[PDB]
Amino acid sequence: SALGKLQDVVNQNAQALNTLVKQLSSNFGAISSVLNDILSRLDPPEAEVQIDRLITGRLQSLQTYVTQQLIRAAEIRASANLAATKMSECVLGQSKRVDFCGKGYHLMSFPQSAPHGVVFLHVTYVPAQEKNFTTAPAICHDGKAHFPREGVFVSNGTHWFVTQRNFYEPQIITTDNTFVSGNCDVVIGIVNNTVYDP
Amino acid sequence: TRAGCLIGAEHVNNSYECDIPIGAGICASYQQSIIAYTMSLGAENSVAYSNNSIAIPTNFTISVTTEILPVSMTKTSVDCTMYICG
Amino acid sequence: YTMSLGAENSVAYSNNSIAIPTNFTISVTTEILPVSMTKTSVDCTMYICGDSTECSNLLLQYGSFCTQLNRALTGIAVEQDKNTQEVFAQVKQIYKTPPIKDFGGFNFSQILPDPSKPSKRSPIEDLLFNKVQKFNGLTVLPPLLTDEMIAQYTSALLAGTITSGWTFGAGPALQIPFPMQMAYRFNGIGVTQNVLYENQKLIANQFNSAIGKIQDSLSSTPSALGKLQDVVNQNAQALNTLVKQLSSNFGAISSVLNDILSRLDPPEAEVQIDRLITGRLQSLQTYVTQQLIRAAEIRASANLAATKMSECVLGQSKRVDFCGKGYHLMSFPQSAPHGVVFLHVTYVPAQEKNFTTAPAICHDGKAHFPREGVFVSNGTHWFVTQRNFYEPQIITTDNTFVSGNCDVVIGIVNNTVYDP
Amino acid sequence: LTGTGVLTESNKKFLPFQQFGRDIADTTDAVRDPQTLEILDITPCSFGGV
Ligand SMILES: *[C@@H]1O[C@H](CO)[C@@H](O[C@@H]2O[C@H](CO)[C@@H](O)[C@H](O)[C@H]2NC(C)=O)[C@H](O)[C@H]1NC(C)=O
Ligand SMILES: *[C@@H]1O[C@H](CO)[C@@H](O[C@@H]2O[C@H](CO)[C@@H](O)[C@H](O)[C@H]2NC(C)=O)[C@H](O)[C@H]1NC(C)=O
Ligand SMILES: *[C@@H]1O[C@H](CO)[C@@H](O)[C@H](O)[C@H]1NC(C)=O
Ligand SMILES: *[C@@H]1O[C@H](CO)[C@@H](O)[C@H](O)[C@H]1NC(C)=O
Ligand SMILES: *[C@@H]1O[C@H](CO)[C@@H](O)[C@H](O)[C@H]1NC(C)=O
Ligand SMILES: *[C@@H]1O[C@H](CO)[C@@H](O)[C@H](O)[C@H]1NC(C)=O
Ligand SMILES: *[C@@H]1O[C@H](CO)[C@@H](O)[C@H](O)[C@H]1NC(C)=O
Ligand SMILES: *[C@@H]1O[C@H](CO)[C@@H](O)[C@H](O)[C@H]1NC(C)=O
Ligand SMILES: *[C@@H]1O[C@H](CO)[C@@H](O)[C@H](O)[C@H]1NC(C)=O
Ligand SMILES: *[C@@H]1O[C@H](CO)[C@@H](O)[C@H](O)[C@H]1NC(C)=O
Ligand SMILES: *[C@@H]1O[C@H](CO)[C@@H](O)[C@H](O)[C@H]1NC(C)=O
Ligand SMILES: *[C@@H]1O[C@H](CO)[C@@H](O)[C@H](O)[C@H]1NC(C)=O
Repeated sequence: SALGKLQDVVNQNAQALNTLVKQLSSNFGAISSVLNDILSRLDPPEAEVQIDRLITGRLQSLQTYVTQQLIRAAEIRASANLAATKMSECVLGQSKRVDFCGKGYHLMSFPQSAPHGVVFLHVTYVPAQEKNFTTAPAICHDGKAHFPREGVFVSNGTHWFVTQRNFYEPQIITTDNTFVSGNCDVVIGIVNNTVYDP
Repeated sequence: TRAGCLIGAEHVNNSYECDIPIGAGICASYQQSIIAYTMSLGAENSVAYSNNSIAIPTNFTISVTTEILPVSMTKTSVDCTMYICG
Repeated sequence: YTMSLGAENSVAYSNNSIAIPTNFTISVTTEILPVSMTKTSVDCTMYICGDSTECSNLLLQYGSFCTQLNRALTGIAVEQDKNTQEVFAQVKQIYKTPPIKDFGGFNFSQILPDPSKPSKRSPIEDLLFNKVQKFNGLTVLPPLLTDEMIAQYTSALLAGTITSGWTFGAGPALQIPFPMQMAYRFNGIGVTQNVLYENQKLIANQFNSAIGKIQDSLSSTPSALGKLQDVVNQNAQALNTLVKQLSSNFGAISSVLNDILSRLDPPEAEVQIDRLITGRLQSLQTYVTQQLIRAAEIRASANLAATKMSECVLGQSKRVDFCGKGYHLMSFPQSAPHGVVFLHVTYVPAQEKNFTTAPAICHDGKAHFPREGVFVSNGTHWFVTQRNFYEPQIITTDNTFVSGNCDVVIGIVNNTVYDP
Repeated sequence: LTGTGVLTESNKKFLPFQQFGRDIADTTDAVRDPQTLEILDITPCSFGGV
């Protein structure tokens, strides 16, 4: 069922064609669905009446088919446009768009050929094995408020570290990985710690 | 049910992922006999929120997922005159 | 009158002048999108022939037209549940907010479910829901997901967004203090995190006010949900038209099938019936075709709504005007009748003032460029500041970088770069 | 006036000259009984998809 999305397209079109063909067996009020039988039995003055009934029915059947194909074609076009977007993005570049190039943090994608369609293998980074830390919006040191330049301030229960947000990597808090703005009397939840100067 | 009268399926209190949709939150599945149930929207997950607690991944995995999209349709062509009149 | 395209606004452009916001506001805007359409179902044979066997037998002479019509409407009905699922069922777990709503001053009581209500809807969702044939074979099938279930998906998305930010939309839900989450979202728009913390009280107040405005704006603006009402009106109108067509003769002696059958014998009755079948079949084909075209429009809207759930809600967007006007911070989904409402929270620059600027500073014969911000002058002194929020720092070697000499950059100015 | 359905007592305020009524579909949904002058509502016999 994995490729049901492609099989459904094939099935819908095959079904539409089969329906169109079957309609040729309908009388539509005529003495016969077979045009040759009408012509072999009747002269034009009467044959034309029976034929007119078949033309109306068959023309209507064909119009129905074409209309459905145009509507269906529009759906396929929209899908193709999405597939094209996911080729430029995802494959020919890294996407920042959530769930656009798979679930998780998109790294890269690889296209694969498929019957009347395309298959994308999306490679994503998925965070795992998280653990609880105590955090703070800022560190108070020398009466000044220090903020992390890239990561977040976390405590393992005894010591404060600064770490990148998407992967635990507890670095010593230093003046080279923080910046200062304002004093310690402004930030709510600011904690007292030491900021190391190399 | 709201959808109508469902006969032959055994209604149960246990909620499961929807298999065959009936309507109005009701689904049916084969579990053996056919049963009816109110579909689950997923397991509940309480986040350990506080004003000073953060969760940080110490590991990660590389996941590969498959996305399948239609690109083209069979290029059918119908000869109107032949179809109608042979 | 000749319509205005807007007020004229001359920008005070020059080769050395920059305007920089000294303040900002938190704006909340509402985007309303159709997600689903009423799942109508028409019994072709009953619509055309009622319970007449004589008509039904004539209807068979037309082949499988009724099968196609029943199938097309069924296909639409299925799509409508798919549309809803794609938009709302984007979370595998049902997340819950904590008993204690302490988010650092940020009040979400208007978007979170109200526990005092049997419907378990938010104050805003309740408002949205308050704002917005059978006998002829035209029935309506219920949605797979009831309003209650859609509300549950929405509340799960809200709980996730509030307590774990966008992490739950990528992997596991990782808790984070709301103020800290907002700080990350400020960084995401080119505004340093200290701006969030230093103005945390102000920002929470601007947010809380903006949310209150949303509820009042919707309440006092009946046309606000016109986009959802239009869908309802178009489908109701189509059904009413379809029913009315049963009163047409289409050349027959009577639009009433029973009257034809009670008066005429088959040799003549079939002629009159054939006229009604042709007309009624044509009327039904017209209806179905319009529903398929309309369904496609709804599908496109649902796809957009789904995109704006993954983006905007389950993450911060960089796309302009995609998640509201202004610099997107975050979004909150709300359940609505046959659709979704997004409350987009954006950062909007305010109270800008004129500064003199320069592409580089010349010092010690070398050209210094800002690492993150822009060099600005208040009339006597040069500072380096972040581009989206005036915050004039001393120009130092720790916030600039050097490339080339002073004889290359056009408009370079002489100043002192401080070495700590 | 022929048809098939379920006959029930009507609560519709028929005027003395009115013989039958119609709904928004412009089909008969009520009749005046020609002998008793009782007003009856007409609904279709239970039906639906299976
Ligand atoms: C969050 O906002 C709501 C209003 O939207 C606050 O509820 C109001 O609280 C005041 C008391 O301070 C009452 O007089 C009002 O009648 C309440 N209104 C409603 C609709 O409940 C709620 O207290 C705020 N919560 C926090 C923590 O500030
Ligand atoms: C930035 O703008 C905000 C308003 O958007 C200012 O806060 C308001 O200040 C006035 C006093 O002038 C108070 O009456 C309002 O109640 C305040 N609003 C809020 C939500 O607190 C803020 O002072 C401005 N900051 C600067 C530097 O101009
Ligand atoms: C954090 O602690 C809470 C208990 O207070 C627990 O439920 C939660 O799963 C923990 N989270 C992590 C990542 O350990
Ligand atoms: C925190 O990390 C430091 C440095 O590795 C270690 O010495 C200390 O024991 C840790 N504290 C806890 C509670 O794990
Ligand atoms: C968190 O809430 C507690 C009250 O439960 C309060 O004492 C503490 O100061 C708060 N911390 C922060 C960072 O808001
Ligand atoms: C930090 O130390 C100062 C004294 O220098 C004290 O007044 C302040 O309360 C301390 N802050 C915290 C969070 O302990
Ligand atoms: C479901 O629960 C109700 C009580 O609310 C009980 O009466 C009923 O028998 C239960 N049915 C099943 C299949 O467990
Ligand atoms: C800058 O000065 C011009 C006048 O030269 C004025 O029109 C413009 O509004 C000023 N811009 C700001 C932000 O003050
Ligand atoms: C520029 O800023 C400095 C430092 O605050 C101040 O001393 C000076 O007067 C300001 N100049 C003007 C024109 O505002
Ligand atoms: C701006 O234009 C003036 C002429 O009007 C010129 O003298 C000045 O050097 C130019 N400054 C820059 C940075 O281009
Ligand atoms: C900067 O100073 C040098 C002399 O060291 C001078 O030649 C140059 O023109 C000055 N540049 C500006 C913009 O004043
Ligand atoms: C005959 O019909 C009239 C209504 O026009 C009714 O009042 C009368 O009672 C009926 N008589 C009998 C014997 O049914």
